[PDB]
Amino acid sequence: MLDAFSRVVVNSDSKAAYVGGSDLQALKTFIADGNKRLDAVNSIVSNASCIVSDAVSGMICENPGLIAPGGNCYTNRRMAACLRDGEIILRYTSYALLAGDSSVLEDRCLNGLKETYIALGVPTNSSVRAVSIMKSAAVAFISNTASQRKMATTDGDCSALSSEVASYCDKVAAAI
Amino acid sequence: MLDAFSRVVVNSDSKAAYVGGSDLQALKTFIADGNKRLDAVNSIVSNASCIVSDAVSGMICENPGLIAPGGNCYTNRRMAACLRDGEIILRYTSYALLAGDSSVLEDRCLNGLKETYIALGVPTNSSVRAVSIMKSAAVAFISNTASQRKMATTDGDCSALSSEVASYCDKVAAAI
Amino acid sequence: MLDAFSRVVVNSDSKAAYVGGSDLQALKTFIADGNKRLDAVNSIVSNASCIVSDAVSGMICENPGLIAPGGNCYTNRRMAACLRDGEIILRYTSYALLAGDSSVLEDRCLNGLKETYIALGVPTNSSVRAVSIMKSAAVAFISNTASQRKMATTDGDCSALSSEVASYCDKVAAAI
Amino acid sequence: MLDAFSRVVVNSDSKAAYVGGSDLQALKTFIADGNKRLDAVNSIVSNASCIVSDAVSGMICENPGLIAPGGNCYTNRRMAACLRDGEIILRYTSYALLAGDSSVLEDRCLNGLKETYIALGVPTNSSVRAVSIMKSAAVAFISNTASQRKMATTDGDCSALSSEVASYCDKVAAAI
Amino acid sequence: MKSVITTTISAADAAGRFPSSSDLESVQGNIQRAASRLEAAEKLAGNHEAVVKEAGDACFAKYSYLKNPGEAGDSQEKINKCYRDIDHYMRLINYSLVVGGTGPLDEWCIAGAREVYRTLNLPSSSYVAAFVFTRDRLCVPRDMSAQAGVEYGAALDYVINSLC
Amino acid sequence: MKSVITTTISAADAAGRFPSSSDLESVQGNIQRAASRLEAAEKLAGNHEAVVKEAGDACFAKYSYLKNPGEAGDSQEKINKCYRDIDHYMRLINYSLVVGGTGPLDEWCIAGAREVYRTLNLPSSSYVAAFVFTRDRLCVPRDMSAQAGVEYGAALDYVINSLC
Amino acid sequence: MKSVITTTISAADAAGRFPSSSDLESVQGNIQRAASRLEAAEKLAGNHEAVVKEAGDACFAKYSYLKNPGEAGDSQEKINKCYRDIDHYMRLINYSLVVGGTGPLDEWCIAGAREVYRTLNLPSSSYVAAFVFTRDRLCVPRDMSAQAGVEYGAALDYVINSLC
Amino acid sequence: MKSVITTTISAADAAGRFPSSSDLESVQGNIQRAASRLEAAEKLAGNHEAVVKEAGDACFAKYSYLKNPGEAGDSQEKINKCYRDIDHYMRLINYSLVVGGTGPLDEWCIAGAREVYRTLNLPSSSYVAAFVFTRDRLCVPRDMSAQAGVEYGAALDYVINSLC
Ligand SMILES: *CCC1=C(C)C(=O)NC1Cc1[nH]c(/C=C2\N=C(C[C@H]3NC(=O)C(CC)=C3C)C(C)=C2CCC(=O)O)c(CCC(=O)O)c1C
Ligand SMILES: *CCC1=C(C)C(=O)NC1Cc1[nH]c(/C=C2\N=C(C[C@H]3NC(=O)C(CC)=C3C)C(C)=C2CCC(=O)O)c(CCC(=O)O)c1C
Ligand SMILES: *CCC1=C(C)C(=O)NC1Cc1[nH]c(/C=C2\N=C(C[C@H]3NC(=O)C(CC)=C3C)C(C)=C2CCC(=O)O)c(CCC(=O)O)c1C
Ligand SMILES: *CCC1=C(C)C(=O)NC1Cc1[nH]c(/C=C2\N=C(C[C@H]3NC(=O)C(CC)=C3C)C(C)=C2CCC(=O)O)c(CCC(=O)O)c1C
Ligand SMILES: *[C@H](C)C1=C(C)C(=O)N[C@H]1Cc1[nH]c(/C=C2\N=C(C[C@H]3NC(=O)C(CC)=C3C)C(C)=C2CCC(=O)O)c(CCC(=O)O)c1C
Ligand SMILES: *[C@H](C)C1=C(C)C(=O)N[C@H]1Cc1[nH]c(/C=C2\N=C(C[C@H]3NC(=O)C(CC)=C3C)C(C)=C2CCC(=O)O)c(CCC(=O)O)c1C
Ligand SMILES: *[C@H](C)C1=C(C)[C@@H](CC2=N/C(=C\c3[nH]c(C[C@@H]4NC(=O)C(C)=C4[C@H](*)C)c(C)c3CCC(=O)O)C(CCC(=O)O)=C2C)NC1=O
Ligand SMILES: *[C@H](C)C1=C(C)[C@@H](CC2=N/C(=C\c3[nH]c(C[C@@H]4NC(=O)C(C)=C4[C@H](*)C)c(C)c3CCC(=O)O)C(CCC(=O)O)=C2C)NC1=O
Ligand SMILES: *[C@H](C)C1=C(C)[C@@H](CC2=N/C(=C\c3[nH]c(C[C@@H]4NC(=O)C(C)=C4[C@H](*)C)c(C)c3CCC(=O)O)C(CCC(=O)O)=C2C)NC1=O
Ligand SMILES: *[C@H](C)C1=C(C)[C@@H](CC2=N/C(=C\c3[nH]c(C[C@@H]4NC(=O)C(C)=C4[C@H](*)C)c(C)c3CCC(=O)O)C(CCC(=O)O)=C2C)NC1=O
Ligand SMILES: CCC1=C(C)[C@@H](CC2=N/C(=C\c3[nH]c(CC4NC(=O)C(C)=C4CC)c(C)c3CCC(=O)O)C(CCC(=O)O)=C2C)NC1=O
Ligand SMILES: CCC1=C(C)[C@@H](CC2=N/C(=C\c3[nH]c(CC4NC(=O)C(C)=C4CC)c(C)c3CCC(=O)O)C(CCC(=O)O)=C2C)NC1=O
Ligand SMILES: CCC1=C(C)[C@@H](CC2=N/C(=C\c3[nH]c(CC4NC(=O)C(C)=C4CC)c(C)c3CCC(=O)O)C(CCC(=O)O)=C2C)NC1=O
Ligand SMILES: CCC1=C(C)[C@@H](CC2=N/C(=C\c3[nH]c(CC4NC(=O)C(C)=C4CC)c(C)c3CCC(=O)O)C(CCC(=O)O)=C2C)NC1=O
Repeated sequence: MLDAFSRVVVNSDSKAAYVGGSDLQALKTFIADGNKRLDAVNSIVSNASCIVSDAVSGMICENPGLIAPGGNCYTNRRMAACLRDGEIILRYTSYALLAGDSSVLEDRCLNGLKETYIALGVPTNSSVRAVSIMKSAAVAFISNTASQRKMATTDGDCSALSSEVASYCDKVAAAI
Repeated sequence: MLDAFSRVVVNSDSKAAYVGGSDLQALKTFIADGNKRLDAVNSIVSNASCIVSDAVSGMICENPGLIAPGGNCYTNRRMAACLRDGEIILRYTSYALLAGDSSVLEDRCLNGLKETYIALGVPTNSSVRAVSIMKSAAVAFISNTASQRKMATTDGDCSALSSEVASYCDKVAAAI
Repeated sequence: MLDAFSRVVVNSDSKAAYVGGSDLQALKTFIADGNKRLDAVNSIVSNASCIVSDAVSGMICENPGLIAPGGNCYTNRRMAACLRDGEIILRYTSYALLAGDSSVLEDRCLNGLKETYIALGVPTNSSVRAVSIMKSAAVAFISNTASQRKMATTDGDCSALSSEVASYCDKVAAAI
Repeated sequence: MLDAFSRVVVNSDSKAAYVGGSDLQALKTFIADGNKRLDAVNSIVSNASCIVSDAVSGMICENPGLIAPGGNCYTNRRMAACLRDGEIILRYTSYALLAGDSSVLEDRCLNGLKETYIALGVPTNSSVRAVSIMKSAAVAFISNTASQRKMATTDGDCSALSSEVASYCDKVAAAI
Repeated sequence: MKSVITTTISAADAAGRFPSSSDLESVQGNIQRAASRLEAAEKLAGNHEAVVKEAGDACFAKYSYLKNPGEAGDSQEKINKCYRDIDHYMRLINYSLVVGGTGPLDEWCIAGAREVYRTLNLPSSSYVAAFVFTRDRLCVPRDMSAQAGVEYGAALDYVINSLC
Repeated sequence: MKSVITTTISAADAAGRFPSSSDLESVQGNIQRAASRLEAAEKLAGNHEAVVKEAGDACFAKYSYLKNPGEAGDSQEKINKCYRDIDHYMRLINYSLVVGGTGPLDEWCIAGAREVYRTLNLPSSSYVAAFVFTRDRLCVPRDMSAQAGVEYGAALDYVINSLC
Repeated sequence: MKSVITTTISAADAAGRFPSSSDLESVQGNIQRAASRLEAAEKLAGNHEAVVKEAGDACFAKYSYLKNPGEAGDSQEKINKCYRDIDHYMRLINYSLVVGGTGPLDEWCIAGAREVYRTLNLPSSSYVAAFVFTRDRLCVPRDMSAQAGVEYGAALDYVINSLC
Repeated sequence: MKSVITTTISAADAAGRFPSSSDLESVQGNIQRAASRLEAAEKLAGNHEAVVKEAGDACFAKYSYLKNPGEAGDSQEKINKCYRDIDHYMRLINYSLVVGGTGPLDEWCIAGAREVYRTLNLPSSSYVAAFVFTRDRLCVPRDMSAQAGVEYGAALDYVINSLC
């Protein structure tokens, strides 16, 4: 996996070039927003259980056929499977967010996921309803606009970070 | 793998229904013929060596090209391979018969067998001549009509069981 | 592992002797009390959680030093370790009881246990207070004299069985 | 493995006590000398090859019997073995130094080393001549008094650190 | 699906063996105990709704605090699911009594259950309350025969012991 | 020692499980079929010498060439061991009928038997001759009950099938 | 004991490597964030008894049914252990803030905790109640600095998330 | 690409863990030491050609015998590649200073380097000569700040120590 700096270095390398001055100033911007980024990550991981059962309960909320016989959240074993998968995806997008790169999300989690699901019978339109709910639960927590819980941070615009985390959730909703 | 009762339960479950009264009486019929079924299984396994070398010798009997250079029973190594495969299939159909379900025959023995054979070069028209001979060796022993050996059982009609064991042999002859 | 019959056969074998008539009648007594034995096993396993946390809570009850810093039930990790060990021993004595032989208790559970414990630092005087409590919880349930729970069985003397299960618990208290 | 803080926490725990105020101020001293410690580690690892072949060449220097037939640095294979062992020990003492605790040196490197050596035939009086040479090569580099190479650091007294690294080297010379 | 027949067959399959006397005796035991577990199974199947309803009422009687806002009974839809879950469990007990082993309980309701309930805030104790009530409520010979009481009570103890 | 009880217990031990209904039903089957395998076992134990002797005579009748120099019957000590081996096998069948499974046959006489006989020149067919004779010789109801005939004949077929 | 220093060293040990720049930067971060987690740690250590006592009162206020016979608060000894457990957890949070990572919480209280509580009937929710109360009760700048609030609140969320 | 962030994330991924305090402190260290490794990196990138050229001249000054027929400097194309290799290494040091760890050096130039040089007859000592020269040539505060000297000198010692 790569992070923000390794990603700049891989791109510089494809041209056999030392790191541009433009790229250095981008990276020092990355560094300037270091602490906002850490607060972003902290606001997701401190609420991970909330985010994952919100999203799965919601998925089932909008389509109760999932928990009728033959649906993929039917037994306790499949419900627990789905909760684990929600948790796993959220973990790899919190890696992405802390990394500044989607490298690890794509490499260690999304690669072959679409196939695995096709094989198992896991409804993909539903996985992405869950992931899209997690997207909003998460950008709420980042932006500190979640209804039932706040997290004291200093006053600033965290919108670039929220958009980042939403772009990683969309990478997931697209891998399948 | 499933057996007769687990199979009734899986079917009941697909409708989220407790086990019908009709199904219960079918199962108590299964139980009523319990002891005939055990005699059926005993009459196959007590003769397994007979059944398997009858069938393979017969396969070779009707087509001696199998044991000419290039045929698949040519060396001692391939002949012994074929005897093992005869024995294995007979074992999985005696599991089927004792189970009341073809679940274990299909899951642990037939799955990918057709492919494996295509890969190895194993003549499939011949495997099924052998399996079809085993079918008759077996329903003979069940029905106690084998020429050179009898097995003292009480007087009754074991025809449903024989048909069962022939249906499992046909599942094999069809998997390839 | 051996059971009651295999044990008679191993003893017969050491003399190269077919099974004595005396031994056969002992075994038919074993068979006569078959159903009491099954009720014995059922009355332990249906209460296993009760028996194991009774005993461990009691061990700690009589010696609270176990849950002071440095005691072997101190962290959650060690407490849970001890509960697992209680459960394991009870499982191997319910195997013994269902088997009619202590073969499996001695082979798969007690062999090297004393050493393992010496190595880990597990107080052995306390393990056996727990095991001796489990002994009484268990012979209570067998004999149907447990205070807070009864189990409807038919009227008979189950004392030989209780003594059996207490002899297996004593084998444990002696292995260490 | 533990570090300076984990070590304070393990000691606090053996009394079931929150971390004393005295211990907190010790730790903030540890933190105050954080950057000297990093320079200490950097001055060893930037010279590791120097330190290890200095020491082994010196060991052989003072006792050429090691490289006569039958000595333990005789073939290329044994010489290279010894260089690896020098390097390994230096690595575990640079872990110690960066950790503030000898936990990892003792756990992952010294445990059973004396036995292993006794088994192989590795002269222990010589291993420790090498380790004692490495001790001086290292406290030289820390204290920035090495003859043939300097490392620009700011002016300060790094003597507590040097004594630390010498205490870890002595732990090694004592384990055998 | 764990059961006498499946357990025996797959012991033999693991060994490369045809069925032998141990295997045939094992099935014979399945024949002997058939007639009282199927009795339990039919009585349960014939009165599932009343059993489910007494059990759920007993649960919420023991833990009235569950009906508070934030608890797992703070809405009529949630209480109704609670009785639904109890019914799922009793359906699986029905299956367990018909198969002859704890297979159906094991795969279809025990497997994910601690994680699922940890995550939707469903106290383990409430289900234990509902199964203990059902168990103690059974009456011999009123509700079923003695050896069917044994089978029924047994599956209930198994499901109870999976929540301790 | 393979048997209903041992097979079931060690399936459960492999799984970390207490005994459950499958296990108790399995033993119950051991109780049901007990009374006819123990009948076979007692009839066999009560007349072992005459059975062993007819079987060995039948063997050497079928293969008189074994008594030639160089064969496995070229001396009285060797012929006597032959009948001894047959007795060993029938003792193990006695054990197999008492345990309820083929355990004793499996470990104590099947395991090394192909290598041992390959090496001491003992034709597999001669033992098959002796067991087939015994099997076909049995007579119901003269020699034992019908379901004990089944058990006895069965262990004999098992030992026969281990030499094919 | 999981921590910046231990995590980094054992990544390098797994690779055969001396410490390098990544490792030294990692410790440098430990230096930067030191001064506010040690502030939380000292405030917690200086007022542990009052925090433990408000948290336990909040727990039994939220779940008064625990004081019923059969519940985990049916005796004064049992209620007192409850507050003891809460204190254990806050001691481990103290450790976690001093080390810099969740190590102490992980090994010393999380590891066996679901099995232990499942078995002694200790509802997971009650501890969650006590930690949520403590978390929300904290007040900046009254009780501690902002970045120490972050550290303290964080360890509490971690321990909360280990009971969901 | 080995670095603080990657090392920490993949320790946590190996454990199934979300990021926690150790991880966030580790990145914070990356923030603190950022500003002097990026200074080294920019000074290196701004004067790479003069550094590469002094280093290669120093190499061939120390080992004039390399210019003999058969050596690795017996042609102008070969000497020019030598300076090219030195530039590759300094580009990778630039990367190493920007990432914060030795990743780029590790994968892109250390990995095959002993085999490659063994096979094209490139003495290890010549590169060591060129990096030692560069290292000792650096001048504080002329060429860069003190803590950037540390970073630059450090990557050079790392690459040197990979050729011993
Ligand atoms: C994500 C945006 C948030 C929105 C909701 C908002 O309105 N204010 C926000 C966050 C934010 N944080 C800072 C600055 C800091 N964040 C800090 C904590 C993180 N740095 C760390 O080392 C750790 C983990 C170990 C973190 C969790 C810190 C320490 C700072 C700097 C000083 C402080 O605020 O206490 C800003 C900008 C303020 C700034 O000076 O950068 C914003 C907007
Ligand atoms: C398969 C049909 C056979 C044909 C060839 C026939 O004409 N008679 C046949 C078989 C048959 N068996 C029974 C009843 C029993 N079979 C028994 C042995 C099996 N039960 C076991 O437990 C064991 C293994 C451990 C078996 C091998 C037994 C014990 C019985 C019951 C009593 C007995 O016959 O000795 C029947 C019907 C007779 C009945 O009462 O069911 C038939 C037709
Ligand atoms: C352990 C002694 C008990 C004491 C506490 C007592 O006062 N009565 C007791 C038990 C007991 N049970 C029987 C007979 C049976 N037990 C049966 C159930 C078990 N047999 C099985 O197959 C199964 C599992 C699959 C069991 C759990 C059964 C079926 C019987 C036989 C008929 C019956 O009682 O329903 C006795 C003696 C009565 C007898 O006829 O043997 C006693 C004393
Ligand atoms: C070990 C003692 C040395 C002896 C030989 C001496 O006479 N001067 C010495 C070392 C020393 N260093 C500092 C302070 C710093 N060291 C720094 C580098 C390390 N901190 C890091 O983050 C990194 C790795 C990533 C290090 C290698 C830094 C940055 C400082 C602080 C500012 C600076 O000096 O550039 C001191 C004391 C000076 C102080 O203010 O603490 C001494 C004595
Ligand atoms: C419980 C009654 C005991 C009291 C006394 C006590 O203070 N601690 C108790 C028990 C305990 N047991 C362990 C760790 C092990 N126990 C082992 C044996 C069991 N493992 C098995 O598979 C079986 C059956 C065959 C047995 C009987 C083994 C092995 C271990 C080591 C593996 C492990 O889980 O640690 C401990 C923990 C000691 C520690 O600090 O690790 C305790 C406290
Ligand atoms: C070097 C200073 C010593 C002098 C004195 C000498 O004469 N020989 C020296 C060293 C030496 N070490 C081995 C072989 C082993 N060393 C082992 C321990 C190290 N391996 C590790 O992983 C670690 C760290 C945890 C340690 C410290 C082990 C193990 C071996 C055996 C494996 C092996 O590579 O042989 C030898 C070679 C002895 C022989 O003839 O094989 C020597 C000469
Ligand atoms: C059924 C229709 C239904 C379910 C059960 C939910 C599905 C859902 N959740 C959405 C957003 C969301 N979830 C959370 C976490 C949650 N909110 C809190 O304040 C805390 C604490 C928790 C733990 C329960 C958050 C923060 C959000 C943020 C957005 C919001 O409006 O609250 C959501 C919206 C998706 C979208 O924007 O399209 C859905 C559908 N919600 C239901 O209605
Ligand atoms: C070559 C043409 C030839 C071979 C060698 C045989 C192939 C064959 N066997 C068939 C049926 C069969 N085999 C057995 C087992 C056998 N019979 C016994 O009585 C005993 C003992 C043994 C061991 C040798 C049985 C029981 C049967 C039953 C049917 C029968 O007629 O005996 C068979 C018929 C297949 C069919 O029905 O199409 C074939 C072709 N037979 C040969 O002729
Ligand atoms: C502290 C001194 C204390 C603890 C907590 C207990 C230790 C203990 N239990 C003994 C026997 C025992 N435990 C059970 C299971 C229990 N009883 C029930 O009715 C049910 C249901 C359960 C689940 C909680 C039983 C059945 C028994 C049987 C004997 C009895 O008197 O109840 C016990 C006695 C050991 C002995 O005989 O020396 C001890 C010490 N008990 C405590 O007092
Ligand atoms: C044979 C007698 C002989 C060998 C070959 C050496 C053994 C030895 N080295 C001692 C100390 C030492 N080694 C180094 C590393 C070395 N010095 C440098 O400046 C650089 C660069 C390197 C790489 C070669 C150092 C820094 C030191 C520090 C102490 C010193 O006096 O230089 C040493 C002394 C051990 C002691 O104090 O008892 C020995 C014996 N030395 C030989 O003489
Ligand atoms: C497998 C599913 C099975 C159950 C379990 C039970 C459960 C059950 N028992 C009932 C009915 C019932 N059961 C008893 C118990 C009781 N009475 C006696 O004579 C003996 C000594 C006692 C045994 C302990 C009483 C006293 C009542 C009447 C009390 C009441 O219904 O309120 C009722 C109410 C419906 C009815 O009235 O019929 C139910 C639902 N029924 C089932 O089908
Ligand atoms: C488990 C150990 C068991 C054996 C197996 C048999 C084996 C056996 N049967 C015998 C005796 C015997 N058995 C039969 C068979 C026979 N007779 C009938 O009426 C029916 C229709 C036939 C069943 C097929 C005959 C005809 C004889 C007398 C012929 C003879 O003994 O030479 C004899 C001779 C001893 C004697 O005379 O009693 C032996 C050893 N005995 C055992 O204890
Ligand atoms: C790490 C351990 C830490 C804790 C966590 C807290 C926990 C705490 N706060 C208290 C005390 C306290 N805290 C607040 C909150 C509060 N007040 C404000 O001005 C702002 C806007 C609010 C922040 C949300 C109030 C209002 C009180 C007084 C109310 C009361 O004590 O009953 C008290 C009672 C003891 C006392 O009065 O001092 C405790 C135990 N204390 C600690 O040492
Ligand atoms: C990261 C890339 C970095 C390098 C490394 C250096 C490398 C370097 N230093 C130079 C230049 C240079 N550097 C010194 C050293 C020196 N002088 C002092 O006052 C102190 C006490 C001494 C520090 C030890 C001297 C004395 C000279 C002039 C001598 C000469 O250039 O021939 C020159 C020649 C170009 C020039 O003149 O500017 C180079 C290429 N430059 C870089 O950009």
